[PDB]
Amino acid sequence: VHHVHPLPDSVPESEDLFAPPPRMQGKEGRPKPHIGPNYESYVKEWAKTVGPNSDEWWAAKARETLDWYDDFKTVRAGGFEHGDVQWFPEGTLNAAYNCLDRHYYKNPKKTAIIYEADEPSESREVSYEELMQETCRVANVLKSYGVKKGDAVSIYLPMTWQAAAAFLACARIGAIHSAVFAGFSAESLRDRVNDCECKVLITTDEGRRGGKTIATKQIVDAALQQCPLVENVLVLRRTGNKVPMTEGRDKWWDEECAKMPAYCPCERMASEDPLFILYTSKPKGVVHSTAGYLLGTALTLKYVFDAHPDDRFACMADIGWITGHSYIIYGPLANGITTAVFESTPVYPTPSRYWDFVDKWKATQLYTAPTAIRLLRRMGEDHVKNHDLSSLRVLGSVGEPINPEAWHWYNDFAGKNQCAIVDTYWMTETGSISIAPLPGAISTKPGSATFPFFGMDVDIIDPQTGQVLEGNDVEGVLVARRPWPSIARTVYRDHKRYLETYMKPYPGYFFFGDGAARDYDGYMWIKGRVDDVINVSGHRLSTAEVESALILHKGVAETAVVGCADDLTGQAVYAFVTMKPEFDLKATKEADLSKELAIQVRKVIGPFAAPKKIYLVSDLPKTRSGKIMRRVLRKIVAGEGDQDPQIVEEVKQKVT
Ligand SMILES: CC(=O)OP(=O)(O)OC[C@H]1O[C@@H](n2cnc3c(N)ncnc32)[C@H](O)[C@@H]1O
Repeated sequence: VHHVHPLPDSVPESEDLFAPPPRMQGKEGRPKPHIGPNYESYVKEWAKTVGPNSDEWWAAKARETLDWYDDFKTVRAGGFEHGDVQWFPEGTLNAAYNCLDRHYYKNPKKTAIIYEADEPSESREVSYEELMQETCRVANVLKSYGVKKGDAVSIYLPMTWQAAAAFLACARIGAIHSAVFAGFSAESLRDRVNDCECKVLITTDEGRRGGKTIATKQIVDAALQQCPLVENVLVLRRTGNKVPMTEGRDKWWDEECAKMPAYCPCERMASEDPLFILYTSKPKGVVHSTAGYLLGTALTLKYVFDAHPDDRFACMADIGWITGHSYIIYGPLANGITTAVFESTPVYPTPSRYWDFVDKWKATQLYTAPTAIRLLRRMGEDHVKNHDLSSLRVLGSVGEPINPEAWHWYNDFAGKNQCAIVDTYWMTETGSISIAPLPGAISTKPGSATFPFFGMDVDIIDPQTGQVLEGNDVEGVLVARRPWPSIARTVYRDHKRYLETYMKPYPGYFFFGDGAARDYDGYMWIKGRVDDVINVSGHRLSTAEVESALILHKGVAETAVVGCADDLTGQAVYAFVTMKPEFDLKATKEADLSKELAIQVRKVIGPFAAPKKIYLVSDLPKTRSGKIMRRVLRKIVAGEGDQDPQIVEEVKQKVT
């Protein structure tokens, strides 16, 4: 009789525990896991990484994992209270040296980047030699513009391989890159370009994604009319179609680079020099420093994905997201392996694209978001069932709770029940993965992140008392007790917002902003955003709970639940429901559908959790990174409609 339940699943709990499969046991010729074979092997190593004697392990990992120009003396200092976190502060290094040069010197012809172009036939392999040469040319171009160590440089590039060169060119010279999702509006770009006070911007003439053109240079020209500090724009000729160019201000990437040497020295950076600003969707400029962030991405890539030297790591996200920062560029390249830069969408030209890609390149790990998974689940198993896919050993999911229904579709079809599924919980502000199974050690539960990564010591606080809940079978809000190497160091020029958002809600701790539970086995369950909890008559419902109930119903593709004021219950659950496209809405009475959905939620969660209203909609408002914008739904249901962008107009109409 447990207080904490797993996310609703149609599989009974007793048949729902997944030991590392043979591909993660060193069988069938696969590499032996770095950590394994059981929970105890994870604990035995994890315990070295937290607490009063963890400096020894961190100093050793720091020294074994990165090439340093100057050694460090102190392992860590500072803390949450004033936001003065420090790691390896006396050391010096360069992120570009660690992600390129050192691997170029060992095996220059090894592939750094699998460039999977929007059109499959234009894909190709980019070696470490080629990536480094292009990075050095661009660095030299930036130096020629007068960019100095510590200057900010904005990046508005789509998912072409040169995006990594632009990141690493900034890192190479100590410039602070600020990457913005290609396709963000001129207004969103202007706000982020203005906030970081950059003088140089790197972009493309046009982007291509899913057979559509992103008019990047045209968007840039609109933003720059309200960005008085930008003096130089470097324009990558991605499509070659005619775009406006401003004399003096704008230069073609290829023509600037052709004038420059193909080597450029590395600036020697202090461990705590800023490496980048990454605005989250007022715009919050999240700042990461250099050594701790790089170390955290290198270690998490290695251990969470059990990366080995010949691996071909395929993270399918966008470099505008922290996920692309940490697990397309920095993490994999720091480890010297091969990494995918995926330019297209999961369904272009067909929903078989991910799997055609895996079998073409023999990818050994695939990493994507629940939104993509549920998208492909909606599209039917014909596009996946007849692929090989046996080069994969680890399938990861990042960005939101993964409903057990989607977890199982991932495990059965993408993994053919032979891959480990790593559900990776973290945030832009954590730098690298915070809670995840180690795939060779941890028996997984559908929808659970399982146990904290090395250096992470997390706790559950009761938000109603402000006090920590000791033990297992407890739920509340997730906090961390101690800094870890890759935590964000500030919000750019707004340190007060940093302290107030993360350090002040529960003094002594870092506050993630997510509801969480630790079950009787000690497994962590991230249940959704705290802001998204719905309090019905005292019962605190999480989004992941109710949404996982609704998706147990045949035909349901995706849902989102938001609360709203109710005189009788305090708050009422309103559900927005997306059905598969072939589901006959005329042959099933809408009222009949919502009655069955209500009964379904009442069975697996309780009599109080049924939605007061259900809205059938064709899609849900989502961000570029695939987050469902529940805050948008909540505000429309609250009648505060004034406070795929076309999807908002549809919701506002169905609710009225
Ligand atoms: C990496 C990233 O997503 O960065 P970011 O864009 O900053 O979002 C952070 C928010 O995403 C949610 N989130 C991300 N991964 C999750 C997971 N595996 N399980 C449950 N929730 C997850 C949480 O709510 C986070 O607080």
